[PDB]
Amino acid sequence: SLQPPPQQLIVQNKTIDLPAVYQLNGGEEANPHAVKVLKELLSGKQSSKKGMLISIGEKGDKSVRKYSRQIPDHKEGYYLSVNEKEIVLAGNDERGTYYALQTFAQLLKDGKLPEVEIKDYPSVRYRGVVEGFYGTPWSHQARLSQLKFYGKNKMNTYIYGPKDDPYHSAPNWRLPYPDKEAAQLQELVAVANENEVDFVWAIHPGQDIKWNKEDRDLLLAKFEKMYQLGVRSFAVFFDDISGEGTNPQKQAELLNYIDEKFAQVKPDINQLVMCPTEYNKSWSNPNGNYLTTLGDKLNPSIQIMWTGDRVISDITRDGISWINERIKRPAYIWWNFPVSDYVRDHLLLGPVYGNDTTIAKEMSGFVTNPMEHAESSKIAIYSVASYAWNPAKYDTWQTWKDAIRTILPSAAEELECFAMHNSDLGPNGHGYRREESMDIQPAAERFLKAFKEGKNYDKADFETLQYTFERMKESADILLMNTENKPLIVEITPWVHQFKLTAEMGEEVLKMVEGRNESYFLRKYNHVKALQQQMFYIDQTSNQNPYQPGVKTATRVIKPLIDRTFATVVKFFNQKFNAHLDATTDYMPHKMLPLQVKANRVLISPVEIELDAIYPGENIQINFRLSAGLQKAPVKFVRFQFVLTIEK
Ligand SMILES: CCNC1=N[C@@H]2[C@@H](O)[C@H](O)[C@@H](CO)O[C@@H]2S1
Ligand SMILES: [N+]
Repeated sequence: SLQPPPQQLIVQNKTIDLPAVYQLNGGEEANPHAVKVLKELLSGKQSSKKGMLISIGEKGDKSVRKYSRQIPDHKEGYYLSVNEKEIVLAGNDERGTYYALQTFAQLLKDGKLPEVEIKDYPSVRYRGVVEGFYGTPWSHQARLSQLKFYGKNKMNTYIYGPKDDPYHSAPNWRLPYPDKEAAQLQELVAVANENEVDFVWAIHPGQDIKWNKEDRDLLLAKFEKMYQLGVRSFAVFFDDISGEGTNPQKQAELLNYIDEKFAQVKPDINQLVMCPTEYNKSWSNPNGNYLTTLGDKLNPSIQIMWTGDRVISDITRDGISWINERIKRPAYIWWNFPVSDYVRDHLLLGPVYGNDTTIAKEMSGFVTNPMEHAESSKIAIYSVASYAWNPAKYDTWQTWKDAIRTILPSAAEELECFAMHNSDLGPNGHGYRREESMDIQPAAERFLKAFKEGKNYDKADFETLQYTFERMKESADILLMNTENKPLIVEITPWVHQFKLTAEMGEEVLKMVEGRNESYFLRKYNHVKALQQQMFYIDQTSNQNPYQPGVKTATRVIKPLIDRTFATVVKFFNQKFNAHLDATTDYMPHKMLPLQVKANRVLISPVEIELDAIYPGENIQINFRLSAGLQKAPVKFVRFQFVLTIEK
């Protein structure tokens, strides 16, 4: 499975061996980045004036003069040919030659190559990643990894703009990077250049920018410092701000100044990009002058970013026609998936889908805003690279599978199992959801429908669920121990623990449904209770961020089914045995609508609360915004949002 799939491919059902002895033609005149790749592939072999001809070069090179007609007349285009007599790797331009090589590397398997002819080129001009999320910025080693991933997948763009980098956003956007951070950035650029990726350095000055000379010069002085570190594409971001910095006329004037006094004055600047304050349709004023002012006043070479009809949305024909009419150019898409910075307790490891596959002509660029989990984001990133290169041939599920097998070949099926039950976002203020656990959803649905109704469930459905839980535990245990991609395993570990606990709880609950006798039922019930407590422990100790602390997994279908089945069987047991077992499904150590614990807060889900111990009280916040600082007073009982903060 070639990824991205090429525009045109003709395969002969013949394979040839990779020439053990070969004549290379054009090694001295082709893209050195492409030639490096080729010479690594041809490692172990040796060249001569004998052997298979291999021709590498860009249109215009002597090496590829016979193939000039077959080379696509497109930026980043290439012609690739393999037959018994010779190999051709001919780019329309230097980056095209590199992309030819990236396709060639995927064709090569077990020292053999298929007989193929390929004509290829991207449908979207700029394709890549914006590191543009709130939360812990990717680590240096993670970025190094990413840039290499992008080159392999023909993504040409890496926009650097972590909202939490103080030298990117306010107030320190004015300050040059300290020496250590500067030397790292410089290495990120060298690496990007070697992989044919434009490193795009963004700045985010809008929250405290003054529309005066001092700040304009400070901004240009910063761009200059970044240029000295080797940066050659630049962006100015005005997203998620208030106040003077939201002025569309001043924004355009600043971007035009940067364009005229800096971008068009240097010998070798490439992209100049801005993101607006009104960056999706819902946050745009139909009756306001913001987007029309930007569209009219911004110089036509400047790109304008857009997230769709909502902050989190997929791109539609009608959606993009709507933006393009106002900005008078094709939107450069900022796609908010798999970014999880507003559902920080979820991993979003599902396929990439939802974007119209017929609108390449209506976009200048397509970039994904990913999770703070860099390795985990590669599933979506690989799929986005495939989508933006050849949207006409984009295959959601095949590309997801390909990505997983690329990222974790040693445990691909186990990562598939984990990813397919870790795709949805749960309820959220952005209203964006993804499908999850689709395969078992019917069997789950019928089981619970019947079971809740004294109608007898299908045996095959009970077995499907059983099989699912078994497969979940195998996957969790194997992923935990996997050392092929240690950084990936580190990222997902807390969710993996939680996913295993979930599957164990599922199995125990199914044993309760079968329930041979009263004694056995009670043992399974007590085990479930202890498993609930364990999941609570994980949720309270892992991923304790300020915003959505903890660890949620398999939330759309599997956990609800388990929880509901549990409540149901406990109800039936209590009826049958005149008992009073507690049917509640989430462990809660405090007593009182469910209570919840978030960090050092104890809250009622929006009379009297009794904590498991005496704590120093911090304050209470009630909203029917009422508040009272508790001054460290010892508290166990509180009687009257409804949130209690304690020292913990
Ligand atoms: C032109 C779009 N700019 C945007 N800025 C914010 C980002 O930093 C967040 O990561 C994203 C998802 O929460 O939400 C918005 S979209
Ligand atoms: N060349």
